Amino acid sequence: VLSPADKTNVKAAWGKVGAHAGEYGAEALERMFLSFPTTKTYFPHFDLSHGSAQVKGHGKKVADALTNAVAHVDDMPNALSALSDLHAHKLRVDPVNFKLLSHCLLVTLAAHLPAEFTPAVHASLDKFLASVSTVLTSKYR
Amino acid sequence: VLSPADKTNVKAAWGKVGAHAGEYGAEALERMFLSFPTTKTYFPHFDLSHGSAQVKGHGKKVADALTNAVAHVDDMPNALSALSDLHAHKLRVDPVNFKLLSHCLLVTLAAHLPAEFTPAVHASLDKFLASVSTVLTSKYR
Amino acid sequence: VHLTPEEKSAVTALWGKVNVDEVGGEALGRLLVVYPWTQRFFESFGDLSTPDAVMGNPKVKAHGKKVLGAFSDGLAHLDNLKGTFATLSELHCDKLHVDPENFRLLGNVLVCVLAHHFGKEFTPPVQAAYQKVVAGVANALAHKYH
Amino acid sequence: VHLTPEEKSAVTALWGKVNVDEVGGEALGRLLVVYPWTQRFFESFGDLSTPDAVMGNPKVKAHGKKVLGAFSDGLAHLDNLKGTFATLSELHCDKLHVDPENFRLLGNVLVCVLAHHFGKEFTPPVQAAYQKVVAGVANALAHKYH
Ligand code: HEM
Ligand code: HEM
Ligand code: HEM
Ligand code: HEM
Repeated sequence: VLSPADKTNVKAAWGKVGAHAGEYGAEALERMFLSFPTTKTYFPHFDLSHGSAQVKGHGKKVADALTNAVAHVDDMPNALSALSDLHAHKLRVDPVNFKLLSHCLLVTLAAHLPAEFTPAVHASLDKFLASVSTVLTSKYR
Repeated sequence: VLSPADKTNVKAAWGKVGAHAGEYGAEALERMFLSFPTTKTYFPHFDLSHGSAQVKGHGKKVADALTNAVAHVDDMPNALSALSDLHAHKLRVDPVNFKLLSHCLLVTLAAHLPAEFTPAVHASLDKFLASVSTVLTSKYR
Repeated sequence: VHLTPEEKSAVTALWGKVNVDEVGGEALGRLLVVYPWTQRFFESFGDLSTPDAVMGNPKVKAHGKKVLGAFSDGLAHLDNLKGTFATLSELHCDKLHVDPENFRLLGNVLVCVLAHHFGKEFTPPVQAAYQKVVAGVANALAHKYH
Repeated sequence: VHLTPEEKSAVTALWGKVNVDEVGGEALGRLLVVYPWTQRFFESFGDLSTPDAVMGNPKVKAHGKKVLGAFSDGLAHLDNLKGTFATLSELHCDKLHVDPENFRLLGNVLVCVLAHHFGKEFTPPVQAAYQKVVAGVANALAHKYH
């Protein structure tokens, strides 16, 4: 479960992200695409190039969902319901991929937040991303 | 979540298993250790030969916990609380190991249930074992 | 795939009893029921709304038969899995866009069908040699992704 | 591993700026705090009561310097991770009883420590080469298990 200290470390860390959210999202998507090439099978007709306008667009939609989840840490399932229905019924992305994206978001945050990415903080963030991933696949079957 | 059909299909299957539960728990363990040998690192001072009395004794314990979980399918977290504390604070088995035992418990039942191991029943058992593995690791952090 | 001499013999013996057309429809049919997100690549197939609709759909059956006929060819070239599956690897990557996790899951669904189909003869030691086969076939199918 | 002429060069130039003793102390303590069940092998290390105590524990740092030197040592044999880690692979199975998943988690916590320690210099492409290295070292360490 996420605890009070988790929820505190997460809000403070995502809060520092702020308006760079969109930028961080696209880098996390690029770190993914490059370190784990099998994830590209889900974006067959995307322009996957460094600086692609399509990747920038999608990272912003991704960062924004995480913003809403942070702001509703106390009830992510209600918070992300249009989003879990869409992933379970249309997109249908395999569950192994959300671990790959989660890692890449932590690596992106570690590289941008020197002072805020302490040991206990890194630990709360890994726990919140796993929690977000479980909710997104909770209606799969 | 387990659907009304899932619940109905698991009890029907587990009831068919009936008194062979302990033996099937021992057979799944042996299927486990010969197929994915890294799992043996958790039983270093055990005699793991075929028919060993330590494997037989552990199969029984494992199978009793599942029967218990089958009787409280709508109340798993409570049902399995003492075992979730034991795995989380002492044994500390890596979570990737639980997919390996779950897969080997489905092969074991399919090998012994010609008529009851239907495609709808296979589906149900696979969701159920995954939920019992999520309760068991729920307190790891 | 290092299979022991004793493992190879066993894999081939079991394999001589498999009706590829019937086991292939069953394995792809169970993939679509047990992991329903896998139905994403079959929107033109019609009814896949229930276990019975997936199991009896003539398109599921016809597809299972071609998928397993190719897999059967791998079992005949166990020391060269990567070259026997290279064309199919380039096809699942560049043209059909299929995540290779899909092969590891069908592989594991296969193991369960063989256990079901054969009973007691699918012993702990035979399972382990099949597990070596399924992982090698899936590693070979993912080999040309990029 | 699988690295291109260009991946090899990105990795070696970054390693040249690493103080083996500090990063090793830093990555092992992060392992012990993000995935606490990993604490099962070091109950004689004293105080492991809070992230601050695990990180500060002198035995925590000793052990960390010890594992990071054997890893550091391995970067000189990128074309043969397997044979350079065999003896330690045998020792981690047979004498120490350590599940290999622990090597992969360590590998992946280390990538986080590299990103933290280096910042923007740990780019998308450099992360990519390091991902092949850590998965290459975990796989060689899991190699001799049986
Ligand atoms: C933390 C995890 C994730 C979050 C927050 C997330 C969020 C989103 C959002 C907000 C959308 C847009 C929906 C719309 O237009 O209405 C979306 C769509 C999509 N997602 Fe997810 N996603 C996650 C994980 C994944 C993963 C792991 C993959 C595959 C590796 C993925 C693949 C896709 C694709 C392909 C689309 C549609 C994109 C397009 O074709 O325009 N998602 N996701
Ligand atoms: C469905 C999953 C599982 C269930 C229901 C389960 C249940 C149990 C039970 C009932 C016990 C006995 C406690 C006692 O001594 O009274 C036990 C102990 C133990 N379990 Fe788990 N377990 C599961 C998964 C695993 C896995 C995947 C591993 C690691 C490969 C594991 C490793 C152990 C070990 C090492 C012990 C102590 C053995 C002994 O000294 O007898 N368990 N578990
Ligand atoms: C044992 C592993 C597999 C083997 C050997 C294999 C083989 C094949 C073959 C031989 C084709 C025919 C292509 C052509 O000429 O156009 C094919 C097509 C296809 N495969 Fe695979 N397959 C495997 C696993 C999978 C899985 C697990 C999925 C998805 C869940 C998948 C999805 C598809 C799709 C969507 C097509 C194109 C079908 C069509 O024409 O409607 N395959 N596969
Ligand atoms: C993946 C990179 C790793 C490398 C290269 C590595 C290497 C080593 C080396 C050189 C030793 C000393 C052997 C001797 O001369 O006796 C050692 C010991 C040990 N390692 Fe590893 N190790 C790694 C990861 C791990 C991890 C992740 C764990 C557990 C979480 C672990 C558990 C141990 C233990 C318990 C010892 C014995 C310590 C003692 O005697 O106090 N190792 N390892």
